[PDB]
Amino acid sequence: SVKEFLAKAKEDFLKKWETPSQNTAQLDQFDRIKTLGTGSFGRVMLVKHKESGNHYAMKILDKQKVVKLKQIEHTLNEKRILQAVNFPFLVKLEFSFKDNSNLYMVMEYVAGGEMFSHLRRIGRFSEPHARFYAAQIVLTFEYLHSLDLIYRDLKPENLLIDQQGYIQVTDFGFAKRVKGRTWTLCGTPEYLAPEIILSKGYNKAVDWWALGVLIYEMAAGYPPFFADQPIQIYEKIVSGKVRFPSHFSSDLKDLLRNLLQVDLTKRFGNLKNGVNDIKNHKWFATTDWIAIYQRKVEAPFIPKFKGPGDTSNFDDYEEEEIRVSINEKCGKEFTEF
Amino acid sequence: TTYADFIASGRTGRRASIH
Ligand SMILES: [Mg+2]
Ligand SMILES: [Mg+2]
Repeated sequence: SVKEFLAKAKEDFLKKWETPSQNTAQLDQFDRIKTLGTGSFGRVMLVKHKESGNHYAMKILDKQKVVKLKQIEHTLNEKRILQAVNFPFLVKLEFSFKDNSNLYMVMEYVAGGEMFSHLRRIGRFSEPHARFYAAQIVLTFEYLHSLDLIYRDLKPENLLIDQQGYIQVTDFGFAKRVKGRTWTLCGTPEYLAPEIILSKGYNKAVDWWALGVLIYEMAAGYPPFFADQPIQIYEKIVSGKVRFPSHFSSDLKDLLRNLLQVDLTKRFGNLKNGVNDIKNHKWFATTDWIAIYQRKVEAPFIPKFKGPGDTSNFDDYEEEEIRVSINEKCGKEFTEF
Repeated sequence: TTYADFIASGRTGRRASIH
């Protein structure tokens, strides 16, 4: 049963949450090959583990940059949580370690590319295609929230397509274990729930809002709220108005009115039934939730792979020198990493 | 069309997280 699965899930998580793994590799055990993507405090690179021959994705975070931006707690959150979770649609952390200059998180390499790249190239996903991805997000959110985790950065850029055409969620940078409400203004302008923007406390319902934006963007090819400047996006989010493309089915539009619901008391995922409000919605009638979890449903598309270490599904980025100082930078701040 | 408006807008590329 779901209840018993979540109970075993919680216990596995709590053991790792209480006793995180640390310093389980070092930099010279990897050949650094190519940058796969970028963010605020550095780089995700394709790497090759010399001893096993495996390729991995190494996330490199500059300690000094983390501190200057006041992201210490978020980064410690990111590593503590990602090393503790286990779910089919969450990227596997394999090794973590740090040196004088950087923090390192070595993940399984997800070769299919970002959902972002495929979505922009194709324009938009058909409803059955979007549903397939959305279903994996729904189950993943069920898992994460049961652990008192809030994810807080859902977007196509943080979603990777694996070799079976399934979703792998990456970037736990804003993830946080919190039982009450929380207040940090974080996320992505387009995906922000009204309550985040309005500097109210918020809770896990912001993730359900973010799901509505994601589904809308997959199915339309553009997000429900866009404009050239962040401030203009926020006005649109807050206003309580969304227009749907005429090609959206009635079930889709109905699902979206409930997800993109400004009133927290009426938002799907946040009512007494919780996630079942969503799982049992008409839009998801054809969804086999168990089969999705076991990865037995055939993907709407399997990405092209020209073999091992292939980066054809990722954009090119300017490579830069990886410099390690001879002096330990910010040792005290990152003790538990 | 709103698609044409999106495509002409400055936010069609990868979007940075904010904090
Ligand atoms: Mg990211
Ligand atoms: Mg991040």
